[PDB]
Amino acid sequence: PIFLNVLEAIEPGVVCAGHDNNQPDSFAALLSSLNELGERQLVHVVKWAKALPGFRNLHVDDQMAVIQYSWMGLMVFAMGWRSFTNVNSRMLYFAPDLVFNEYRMHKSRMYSQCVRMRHLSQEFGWLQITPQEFLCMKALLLFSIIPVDGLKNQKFFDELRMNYIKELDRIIACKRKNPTSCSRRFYQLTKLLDSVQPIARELHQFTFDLLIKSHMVSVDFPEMMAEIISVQVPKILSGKVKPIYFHT
Ligand SMILES: Cc1c(N2C(=O)[C@@H]3[C@H](O)CCN3C2=O)ccc(C#N)c1Cl
Repeated sequence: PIFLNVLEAIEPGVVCAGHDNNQPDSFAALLSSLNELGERQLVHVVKWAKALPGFRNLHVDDQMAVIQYSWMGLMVFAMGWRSFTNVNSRMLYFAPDLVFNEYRMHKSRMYSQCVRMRHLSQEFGWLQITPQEFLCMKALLLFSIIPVDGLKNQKFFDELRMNYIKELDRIIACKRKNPTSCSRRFYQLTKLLDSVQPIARELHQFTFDLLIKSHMVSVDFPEMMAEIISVQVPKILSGKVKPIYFHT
């Protein structure tokens, strides 16, 4: 398949967080690094998204927005998958140097949101998600959140999102599936995508509050990341931009 050649051909590489595992595990130590990973992962997502099939049909002022609104979720999705394939959903494999043990889950103060992220990671296993299904879902994921008043050129956006929903269905369907089998895996796969949204929302809020009190707690925020968290994220939380759920 052509569409799959590119998806796999573009899948990023091992991005390291550049954490100092030697020094102890302070809350600040963790997040100042998580944030740094955010930053690093952000860049790759841009190069990934931009080199996506038909991605350039979007309006210039829509390409950037689509990516920034969707980066947490995307970072979450892939991260869940790394965890799965690597530590087998036992811990959260943020990066090779930033792997989360139960201790870290609690020291980051994100224990719970992490329970959630690890939960999603387990679905790849439980549901037996396929690398081909993962890649397709990840891509669609990007086209899963937009402003209520629509983008600059909504028509291109939706057209693009339609072609993606179909690539997903084209992959899930091509084996022992038929009727109840096809109209069951699609429900779950789309049910799995919807779940990343709630998690991203809670991560958004955490990060956002974290940026405001930033100094009070001595947590590091990169130029790039901080902007998004102050300009695009507020827009999500206030309601200006909302996710796109297949269900409910
Ligand atoms: C989710 C997340 C974050 N992440 C974020 O970007 C926000 C802020 O960094 C604060 C908490 N939170 C995170 O852990 C950073 C990097 C990666 C990767 N790889 C992921 Cl999956």
